Amino acid sequence: ASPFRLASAGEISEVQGILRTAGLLGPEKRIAYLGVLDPARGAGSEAEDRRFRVFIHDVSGARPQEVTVSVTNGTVISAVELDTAATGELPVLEEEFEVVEQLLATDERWLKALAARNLDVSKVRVAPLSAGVFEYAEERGRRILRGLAFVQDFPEDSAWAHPVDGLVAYVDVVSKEVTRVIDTGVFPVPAEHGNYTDPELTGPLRTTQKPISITQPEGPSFTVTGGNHIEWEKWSLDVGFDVREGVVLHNIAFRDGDRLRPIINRASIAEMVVPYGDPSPIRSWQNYFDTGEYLVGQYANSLELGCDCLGDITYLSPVISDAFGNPREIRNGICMHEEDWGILAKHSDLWSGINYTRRNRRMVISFFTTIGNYDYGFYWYLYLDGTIEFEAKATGVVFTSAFPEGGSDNISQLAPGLGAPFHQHIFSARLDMAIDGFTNRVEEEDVVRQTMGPGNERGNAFSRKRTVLTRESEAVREADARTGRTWIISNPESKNRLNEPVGYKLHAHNQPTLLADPGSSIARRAAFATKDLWVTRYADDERYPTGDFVNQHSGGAGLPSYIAQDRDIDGQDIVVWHTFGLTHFPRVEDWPIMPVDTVGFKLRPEGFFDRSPVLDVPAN
Amino acid sequence: ASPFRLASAGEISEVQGILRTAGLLGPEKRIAYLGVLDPARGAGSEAEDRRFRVFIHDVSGARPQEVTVSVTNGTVISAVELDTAATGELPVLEEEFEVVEQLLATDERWLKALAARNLDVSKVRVAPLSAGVFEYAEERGRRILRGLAFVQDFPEDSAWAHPVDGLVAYVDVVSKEVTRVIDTGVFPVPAEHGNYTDPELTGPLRTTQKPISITQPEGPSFTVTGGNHIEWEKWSLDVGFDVREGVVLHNIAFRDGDRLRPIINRASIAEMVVPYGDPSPIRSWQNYFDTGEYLVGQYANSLELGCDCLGDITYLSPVISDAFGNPREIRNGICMHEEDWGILAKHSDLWSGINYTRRNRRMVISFFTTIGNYDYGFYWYLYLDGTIEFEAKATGVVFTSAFPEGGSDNISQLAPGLGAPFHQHIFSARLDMAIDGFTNRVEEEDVVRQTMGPGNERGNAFSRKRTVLTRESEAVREADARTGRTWIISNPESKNRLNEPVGYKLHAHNQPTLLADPGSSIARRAAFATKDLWVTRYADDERYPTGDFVNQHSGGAGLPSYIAQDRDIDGQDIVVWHTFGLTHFPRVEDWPIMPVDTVGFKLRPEGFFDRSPVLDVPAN
Ligand SMILES: O=CCc1ccccc1
Ligand SMILES: O=CCc1ccccc1
Ligand SMILES: [Cu+2]
Ligand SMILES: [Cu+2]
Ligand code: NA
Ligand code: NA
Ligand code: NA
Ligand code: NA
Repeated sequence: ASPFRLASAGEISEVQGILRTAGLLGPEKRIAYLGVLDPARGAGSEAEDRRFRVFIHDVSGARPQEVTVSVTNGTVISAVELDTAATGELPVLEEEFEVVEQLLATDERWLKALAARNLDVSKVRVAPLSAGVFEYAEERGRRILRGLAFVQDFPEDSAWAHPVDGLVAYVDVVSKEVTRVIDTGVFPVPAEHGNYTDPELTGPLRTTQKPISITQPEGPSFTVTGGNHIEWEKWSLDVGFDVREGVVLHNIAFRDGDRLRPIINRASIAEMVVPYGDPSPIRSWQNYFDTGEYLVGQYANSLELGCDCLGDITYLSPVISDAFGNPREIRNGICMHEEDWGILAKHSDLWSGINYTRRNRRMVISFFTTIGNYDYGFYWYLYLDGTIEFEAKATGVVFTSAFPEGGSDNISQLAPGLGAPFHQHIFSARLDMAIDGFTNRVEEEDVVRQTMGPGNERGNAFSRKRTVLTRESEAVREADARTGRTWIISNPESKNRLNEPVGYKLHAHNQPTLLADPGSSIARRAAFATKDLWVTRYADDERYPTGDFVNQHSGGAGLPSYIAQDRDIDGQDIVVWHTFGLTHFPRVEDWPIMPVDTVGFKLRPEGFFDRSPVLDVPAN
Repeated sequence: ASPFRLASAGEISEVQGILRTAGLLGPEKRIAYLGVLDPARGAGSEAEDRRFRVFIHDVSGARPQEVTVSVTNGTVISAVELDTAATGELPVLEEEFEVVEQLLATDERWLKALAARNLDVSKVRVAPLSAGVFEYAEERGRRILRGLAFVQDFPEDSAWAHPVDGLVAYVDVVSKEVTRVIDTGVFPVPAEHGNYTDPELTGPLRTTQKPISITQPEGPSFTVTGGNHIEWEKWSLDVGFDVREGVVLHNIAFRDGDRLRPIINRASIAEMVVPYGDPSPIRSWQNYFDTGEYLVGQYANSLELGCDCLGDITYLSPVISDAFGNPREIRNGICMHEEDWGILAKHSDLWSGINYTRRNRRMVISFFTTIGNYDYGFYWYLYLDGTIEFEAKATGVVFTSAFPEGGSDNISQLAPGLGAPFHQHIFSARLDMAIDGFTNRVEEEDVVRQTMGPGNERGNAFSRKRTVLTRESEAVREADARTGRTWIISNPESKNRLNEPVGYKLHAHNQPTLLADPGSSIARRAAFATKDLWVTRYADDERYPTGDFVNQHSGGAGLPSYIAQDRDIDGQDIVVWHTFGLTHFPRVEDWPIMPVDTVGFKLRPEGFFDRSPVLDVPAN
């Protein structure tokens, strides 16, 4: 009954049937994106309408289409032909991954380049990388992928250990032409293998690790109803799944006594980008938007009990569409479990004699995705005390190159002859806020230092300053760790028992934002990543910080275009967009497979409750 | 046999006997500090000499003494009379906590102040707060505590809910005189109680939390030998305990193949300070150094299985001295256990077909201390991948005041009429480094942005810069989160297989440092807290960033005096001092008992190993 329920296989099968009968899904068509649309604002109408948005690619060169379907009514709502030179190309298709390698294998320029290096073409893997927009006029309106080559010595070999530097090719995957092959010179292919399961490299496995057993004898403390509605320790929320964004959290609310109090209407990681900092022409174009160009949800892993998720695990198995509109289940794609989280509160009082200890715990919702060499875990955490936290875990295999004789200012050495170019991993969290309802505002809070003098005779005082962001044009904000800068989302019409507006405070990690020159192509296409915080007025069609069609878009779409409307955000339905990321100078310890590194953010209540919300937690 | 073993009760009993027979421990003497001295550098002599340092207070007004004893030889090594107006007073004694309240209860000025407020003197608790150094010439060379009052309505009442604002007294605890009583006016005493175990305040306890069972069926993976020597997953270290510093880690090393490689010679939290930012004369003097003035180790809690420490716990029970030289055991004062820590590394490869997942875990060493209203957990973590992390957990009850009519720029409101002054919690970690041996250096590493232009035509390149700190005068450093600033401790004489110096990188949280005006008393006494990182040359007697005698010291002792020697630190035996802290604007959710908040730092290997050190972890 819930309009926020996960898409079913039957819904996707109906979408396929509707598209087919409307003439929109012939043999030359491919579904590049399919997802359920959220209910519109003010859906207190009980009139459920399950609508799906579809991007349709044409492999024969015809114009792609954007289509909205109503599965409830069995109709096509709208269908629009896209001009991709104007509005961007469609996301990369999984079936194009192999096309780049296959097309190059018959190109005489590519073959001549491999022959000079004595590389057997049957052993050469080609990574299908997104193209971006640079100086090549012939690429406008064409669907281009760029290929970098890696040698696999045998079928189980890790190709990443053997980059073929000095070589890149550009491919038009619709006309099936190799447009350019660039060979800047022969680099030795690094020879050491990177096979992290080879006993010769691992040595004998440790026998010292004794088991840790985590069980829940009475079962877990949370309940799941309607497929995807979670209630846990006064929290309630809906867990969604979208093929572009991955796990999406809807309707996050906290039961405070008799009242269900909303906090966040929708939370998602709405974009991520990995820009490379190597000026070599072989890689200086390299920036991949895993979310916007590749769709991270479709590469979600099936998570294994005991290995990926440990304890009393409840799984969700989301259903997505394949390229032909058939439903495909991601078995055990989302893990949900609670975890002990140490001490919650503790005090031993010298005057009352009372000794008091309580333990904390958190609810975990997570999935893992794999796109090429990189693997990412996305973790959402709910804590007993009202804190909400997000954590990204980056692992997998670093992207490699040759390490040049005489060194590099932009590449780390990992092994003899083997390099790893500097890069960043930058995320955008889209938080459709609903602090006690939809009338919200954002304030920027800085520590204020005070000078010794009258009224501060001992020079000890310090204070804080709060600045309300009133219009979109002033709501593009930068971090300032030195002044302890945070941002408070409050509801000016909902007050706590002290007559102060209720609120939540966003705590950032204050990592560097996008390092590229502001005049670069990537600074224009990933403008969201140049600032730590953006606030917009809610609008149905403003979904992604980079716009709807990221692949080969020339720039400026998304957040820079939205905020130019300069809308009122002071006590309105607003959306917070937070940029956060890792800057990665790879270390030897990252090779041949990288130990997890993490980044994230959290929100903590700030006068949202009338006192500690965990006074009713029992003594365990 | 280990010179780093914990002090035994027999050792402390021998110290008492040695002091007594030397005439140093008559009825008027009290031991204010007692601790074992670390072995001197170059102790490859097998000549064990267990020596103890003792601070001896005299309650009759005679000069205190610093005494060094050899328990191995049964002799007094040295005994020096202290001039406390010059070098500072001794730490606060536990038995002085009650003296402040008892002396005020018979002072007519104090009684007149309580009478005007209709407060029964038998219900008034007085917090014994350290005095600092301000404008009062009569306090120089005298042992002063300052008292702030709180009402306890009944013996189990939380007094912190009922501050008596507008009133402060200063007390000479040796001559037993009340030197000043300052009454700036009547504030209503806040009336709501803060009894977090009262069912009227908690409501009915939740019945929704199901148990989480963490067990180790084969026992833990670590071993403890010689009382306090830990070996765990290639790590080895000695766990010390000192009554001032608390848990101290010695000889942290990692077994890399056949080699035991040192990393850190000694790690401790060597000072902590809580400065208050309220300019009211009632509290503008308030800054307590829990470590240096009160000695956090002597107030360590006994930790309860299942509540404080959960899982398969191994306890240490350190022995300390009471004020008369009797040994006193802190039963179950230190918890040690390993914890699952999620995914360690993961990759699913599109070309090799191999799916790989490993789980992480960490070793935890922790203790909890309580000093008045505040409670702190100190956590040291060792991870499989070579990371070392420290985490402080702050909880307990916030220090309170009245909330003034018409508001405050320096105090938060928690309840009707109840305020909580702004403050910071600042820690100093002292890391006696030993990266592959004692020849170390520190480099400061900043991200470098590059301009679009020749050699960077697409404007994507970025790099990094490393600056070696060569002398103490240039080794006082500030954080810069915007440039991703970190610090690398390396050994220039020990190289990895790529011929690069081995190293470890310190990652700070980049929280604000001391906010007080640089001309303030607290900026002079806690100068360490004004900068994020200091590096000194190792010296036996340079133990604390604030000096040996913090209580009522006029300023400048410790780190500012050490670095004026301007010693060579480039490839030498060096010590890193890292300042980190929390800035606390109290929220309603912190009342009546505060949920834990955390701060810390971590060190990660940076080309210390020749490849990932966790390739030999089994598949679980
Ligand atoms: O993560 C997206 C870029 C990519 C895709 C496929 C293989 C290697 C790299
Ligand atoms: O934490 C040291 C300051 C203090 C000591 C005793 C009671 C309250 C406060
Ligand atoms: Cu990376
Ligand atoms: Cu605090
Ligand atoms: Na365009
Ligand atoms: Na909103
Ligand atoms: Na002095
Ligand atoms: Na050292």
